[PDB]
Amino acid sequence: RRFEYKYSFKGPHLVQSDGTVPFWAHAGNAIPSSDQIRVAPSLKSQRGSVWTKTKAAFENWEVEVTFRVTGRGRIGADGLAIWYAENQGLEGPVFGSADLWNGVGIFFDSFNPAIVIIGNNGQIHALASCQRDFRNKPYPVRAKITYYQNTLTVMINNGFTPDKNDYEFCAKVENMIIPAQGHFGISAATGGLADDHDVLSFLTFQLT
Amino acid sequence: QELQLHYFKMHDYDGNNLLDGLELSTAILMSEDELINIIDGVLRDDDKNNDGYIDYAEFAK
Ligand SMILES: [Ca+2]
Ligand SMILES: [Ca+2]
Ligand SMILES: [Cl-]
Repeated sequence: RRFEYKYSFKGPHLVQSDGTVPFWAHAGNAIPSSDQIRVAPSLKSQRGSVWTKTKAAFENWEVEVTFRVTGRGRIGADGLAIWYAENQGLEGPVFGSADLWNGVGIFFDSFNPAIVIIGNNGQIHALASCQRDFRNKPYPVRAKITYYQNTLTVMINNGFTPDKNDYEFCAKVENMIIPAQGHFGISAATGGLADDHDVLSFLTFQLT
Repeated sequence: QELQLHYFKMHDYDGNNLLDGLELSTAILMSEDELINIIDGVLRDDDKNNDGYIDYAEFAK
C-alpha cells in the first residue's frame, strides 16, 4: 500500500487558515474544522459534501474513512455516503448528492441502519449490504473500502471499542468494473430528523 | 540536529515516527500547487520504499 496524501485528509490541522481543506472541495453545509469535517450538522433539511479536487487514477485502491453519526433520537436521518465516481457529485437527494453518477457509493443509511453498496454507470436514478448500527457509538466508526483485482470489499469497525483495527466483514462485490479515473468523496444529508455526520479522516492508499 | 529531530517529532501528529505528505504540508497563503510541488519533491528524494511515509533517517538523509 502507498499512502496518497493528495487524496486524503485528517486532523489535528485538517483545515487551512482560510477555512479550506487542502486538496478537497466542500459544498452545501459541510463545515471543516481542525479535527474533523461536519459534512452535515444535526439541523433540519441539510446537505453537504466534500470531494477530491482532482481525479485519482489508481487501478487498485483502499480507503479508510473514520466517522461519527451522532444524534438524540433512537432513530436518526439521513446518513452518510462514501463515493468513488467519475465526476464530482453535484447536490441532490442521494445522501446530499445527485442521483446519477458513474461509479460506486457506499451508503450508511440511518432511516436499518444498513450499509449498502450501490453501483451506477452514469445512466440510472443495490449490489450487496449489511446491517450495522453505526449511530451513537462510543468510539469512531471506520469503513475500510478496498478495490482490488475487480473486487470491492467493505469492512467495518463498529466503534464499540478503542481498537482502531477491529474491522469486521460487511459486504463484497465480485467482478466489478468502475471508472478508471474518478474523484473520492463523502456526502451527507438530514431531513425532519437530523444527526451530526462527522468525518474525522479519509485516508487513501494505492495498492500494487 | 536536535532542533531537526524536534522538527520531525513536532510534525508527527499521529505518533507513528513517520512523516506523510499531510504532515509535511503543515511543516512549511502558499498555493496548493506549490505545496504539492514541494511535498512531491520531498517524497521523491526521501521515500526509499515508495510507501508515502518517511522515517527520521530518510528525512535527515
Ligand atoms: Ca506521522
Ligand atoms: Ca517509506
Ligand atoms: Cl496516514
